[PDB]
Amino acid sequence: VNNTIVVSIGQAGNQIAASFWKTVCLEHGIDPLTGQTAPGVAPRGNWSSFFSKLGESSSGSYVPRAIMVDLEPSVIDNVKATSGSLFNPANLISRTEGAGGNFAVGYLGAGREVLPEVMSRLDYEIDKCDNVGGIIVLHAIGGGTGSGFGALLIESLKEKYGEIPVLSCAVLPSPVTEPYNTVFALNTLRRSADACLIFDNEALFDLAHRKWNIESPTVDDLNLLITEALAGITASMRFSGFLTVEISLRELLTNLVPQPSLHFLMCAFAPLTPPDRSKFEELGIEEMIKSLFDNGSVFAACSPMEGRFLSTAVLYRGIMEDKPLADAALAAMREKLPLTIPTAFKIGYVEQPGISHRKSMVLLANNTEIARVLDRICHNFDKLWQRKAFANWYLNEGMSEEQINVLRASAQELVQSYQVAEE
Amino acid sequence: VNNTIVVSIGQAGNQIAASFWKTVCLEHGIDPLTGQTAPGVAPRGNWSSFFSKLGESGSYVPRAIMVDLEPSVIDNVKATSGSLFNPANLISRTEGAGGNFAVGYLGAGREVLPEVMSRLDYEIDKCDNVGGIIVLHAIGGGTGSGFGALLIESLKEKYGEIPVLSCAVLPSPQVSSVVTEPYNTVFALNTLRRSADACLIFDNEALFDLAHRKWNIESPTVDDLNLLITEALAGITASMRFEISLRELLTNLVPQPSLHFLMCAFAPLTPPDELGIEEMIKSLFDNGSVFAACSPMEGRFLSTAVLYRGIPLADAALAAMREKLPLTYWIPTAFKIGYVEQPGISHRKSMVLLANNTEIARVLDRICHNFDKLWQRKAFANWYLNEGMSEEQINVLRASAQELVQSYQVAEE
Amino acid sequence: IIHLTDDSFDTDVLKADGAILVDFWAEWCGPCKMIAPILDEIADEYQGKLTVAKLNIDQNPGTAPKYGIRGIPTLLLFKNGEVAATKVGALSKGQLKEFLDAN
Amino acid sequence: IIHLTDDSFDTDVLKADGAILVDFWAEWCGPCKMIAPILDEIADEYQGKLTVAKLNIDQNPGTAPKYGIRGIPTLLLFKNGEVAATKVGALSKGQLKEFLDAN
Ligand SMILES: Nc1nc2c(ncn2[C@@H]2O[C@H](COP(=O)(O)OP(=O)(O)OP(=O)(O)O)[C@@H](O)[C@H]2O)c(=O)[nH]1
Ligand SMILES: Nc1nc2c(ncn2[C@@H]2O[C@H](COP(=O)(O)OP(=O)(O)OP(=O)(O)O)[C@@H](O)[C@H]2O)c(=O)[nH]1
Repeated sequence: VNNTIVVSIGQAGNQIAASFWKTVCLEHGIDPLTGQTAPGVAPRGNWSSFFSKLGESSSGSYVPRAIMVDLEPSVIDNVKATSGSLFNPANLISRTEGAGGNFAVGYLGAGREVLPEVMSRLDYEIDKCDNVGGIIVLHAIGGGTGSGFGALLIESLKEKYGEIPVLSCAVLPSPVTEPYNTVFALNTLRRSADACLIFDNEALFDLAHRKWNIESPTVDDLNLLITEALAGITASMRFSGFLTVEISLRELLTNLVPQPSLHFLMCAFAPLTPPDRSKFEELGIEEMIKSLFDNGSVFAACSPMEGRFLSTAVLYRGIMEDKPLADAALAAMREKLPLTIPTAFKIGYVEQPGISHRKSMVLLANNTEIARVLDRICHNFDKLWQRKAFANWYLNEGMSEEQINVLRASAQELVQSYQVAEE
Repeated sequence: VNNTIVVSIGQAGNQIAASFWKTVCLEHGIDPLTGQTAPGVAPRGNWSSFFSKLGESGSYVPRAIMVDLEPSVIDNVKATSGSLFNPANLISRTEGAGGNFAVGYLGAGREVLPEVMSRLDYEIDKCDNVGGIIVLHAIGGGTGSGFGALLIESLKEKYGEIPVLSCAVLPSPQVSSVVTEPYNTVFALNTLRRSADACLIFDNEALFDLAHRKWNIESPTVDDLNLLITEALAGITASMRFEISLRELLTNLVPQPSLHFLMCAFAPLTPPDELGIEEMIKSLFDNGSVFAACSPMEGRFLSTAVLYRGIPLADAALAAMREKLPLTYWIPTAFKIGYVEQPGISHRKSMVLLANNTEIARVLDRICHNFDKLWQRKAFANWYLNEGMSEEQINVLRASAQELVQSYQVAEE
Repeated sequence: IIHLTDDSFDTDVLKADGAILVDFWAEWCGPCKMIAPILDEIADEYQGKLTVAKLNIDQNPGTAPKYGIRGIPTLLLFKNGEVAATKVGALSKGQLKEFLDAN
Repeated sequence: IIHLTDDSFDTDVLKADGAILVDFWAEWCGPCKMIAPILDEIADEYQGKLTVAKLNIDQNPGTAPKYGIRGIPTLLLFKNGEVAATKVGALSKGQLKEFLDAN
């Protein structure tokens, strides 16, 4: 049974990480403030995939295979305040300065200083695994820690461990120096991550305002959407059962990534019903599947249907009221999708529902409209770089002017890859 | 404006409360994670009956106390409800009650009693006008039954003038195993009978069936059963949150102190996947709608309360129904109708039936008989005997339940 | 098939090296008899990996109350002197395995 | 979100360039409120391709009778000054799209 380690970097990363781990504890029946279970009981499911056991069953504990890194200490302090004795205190690493929204600080400056400690915690977590099946890196790329040190650590991870799958889950800024940091991070995510799942803050914002009626959505609201999707994607790895289709990170990325140069993914979730009504109001399978494949449901500001699908996985979990109907529906979708490069259409099923929906679905797709999201970013970068807006910020920090041109070109090489895949 | 405190006890009790409080927050427009309402504007209705306020333009705090002898449910509520609850009112110990009434009543539950009573003292004092305490608990285990019985008794000894409503979840018959549950249930029933002012039953067997047959879930989760309870509870309390006190409500439902057990029903019972009023009323009164495994129409009604919620002709069909009910003849009867503008977040319009009905006896006699199956061979006797209870004491309590059944049997002429 | 008393529990279960599954049971328990033939199969297929023990609660009333047993049959998994997991009630030979596989 | 009167219908709907969807509705209509949040999503996803308008039949009783409206909600698709298609009653956000896709 495969083990996964989740590394979270920076504000967004760690706040999402905290929400993810709380949800996963609740799914497995593990006390989210203490890592304990009721007297005599073991957690549900394949808990050892994401947790390790400490000591005897009496005073012992179930410990997230988690490492949290930041430069600014506020967010990790908050985790300590809200999460009791859940985490290994040695795995929550912070310093003192923030990176001040500067990618170069995280990659070359203060970031290089934190790396030996972070890498040493990775060593320890890795070795205490029966069989390590992947590492998930949770981060935003608009700031300077998640982007810079996220870039630094993925690179580092791949050099030292090589064969271990590394998936980035990366939050993108919504239309400051954010376009610069995004582009710089993208290079590493293109060259070194085995795959990168984007979470477009612009889309998340809209969904929270639109589908949920939140006039002024907060990051907590946006994190709910991400957490559901993360819980749902990881459910294949965290449960077993008579009907449960077990799927490793390895198997998943293999099916989602047809070439190393096309490894950027997007995702959609259903139901996007407001938490306000969550268990009282349910969608039937029809409306649910319909919604899953709707342009208004993707965690990306773009329209997958106007582009082409390179690959697709539908990850279902929970109650299955009518399997002939769901199969008929998915078969119909499979014949309706705009296609490229030969496609894959994978279907996963997990018996165990999440904690908020009786049944839910995550759609992961490798689709060419990701080019639109990426294009939006590059247009903003170019708008600032054409006039060298905050350029000295990065120049005085170790990057050279010509080398950032290389990274703007590197990202362009990735945007052209997906445009070529479409036509 | 009368105040109500909710004291939830044990696994079931606290899981239900957690969902009760989230819902009630939403109904009042209070954020269930912070206790705050949209800036400037106030919460809807008679909020102070269930919440109390902290600052100014400030936070609303539930009149809630949660108790368990095991930490994990109360820790789940803490993880998932932000700064809503008063930290001093969430009380837990470590080892559980091992499904044993006696630990809850004589052992470890006796040790948490003072802290709990202290928090009650504080919530009772800060009330301008205390209208009632509600106790949510399952009575199949050791904590909700043993500690639940201990707390009820303590509360009536010290406060006495305060009405106590027990909302008791009864255990469904186990076929995979032989369990201590019948003993615990009968032991708790004695207290519910002698000390509580009323007891509203929720039969796990009926709730499962309702989830399976009416909600269409192939195999219902505990979470499905709790949602059934939550919406009934949201409905019962609606009359107090938008006004009538718990005391006025129990006065009309209870004609003699020896006949204070209640059943409830809900409409619409449509799957989570809009009905005419006449058919809603018709459904509300059907045998297959009650949250107990019995048929109310085949017994007699001592008293009835219908509490309609949501969006004339409504008065005509309720009148028609009144005249079709088999009535207890010498005991005084009542048929109370209530209307509340604000709807449940679940349904644009809905109804709860609360009823004092003699068919409760078939539910109770099912419990008594499962007990006798165990007690005939002193099945788990030493579990209880080696924890402070005597053999004679078990018999006394068994006889007390038989007397409860007999009461309702007599009420049915 | 390992039978236990209250006197032998300490050595047989708690001082034991390796994992051990204890079946608290009785003759007058329908569901307990149901799994008696099931428990024999596991005693074969988990050789070295597990030892399977039985304690009859009538003739040994002292042990179950110490572990917070709510009824019978109750399967308890011990590793050192510690309860790893708990299964209450009669079950399939397949659900029993998935329970043993994960812990 | 475009609100209409009887006076503004001519210019806003009939003299309009490009396709337009009109929602004849009322406050006392259950099903009309049901699709109010749905219509907002289409106002986003069909930018340039469609404009979405609303006419409250109580405060503007003059227009619906001209188009043979049988009840509410009624969605009318206009292109020039002409009714392209008609949807009566509240519907899924998905059936609405398939309706918009084909016309
Ligand atoms: N979805 C979501 N986005 C967030 C969250 N927190 C911050 N963001 C977004 O993330 C981007 C900023 O990245 P941060 O993670 O906050 O910066 P950092 O690397 O952690 O910290 P510094 O380098 O010190 O600035 C912006 O686009 C924010 O809108 C969050 O909790 N959820
Ligand atoms: N309706 C409902 N029933 C429950 C729930 N949880 C447990 N039960 C039932 O309630 C009975 C057990 O009581 P609990 O409240 O769980 O346990 P407790 O007595 O309070 O605490 P302990 O004695 O330590 O075990 C069993 O018959 C279960 O079927 C719940 O969340 N909802």
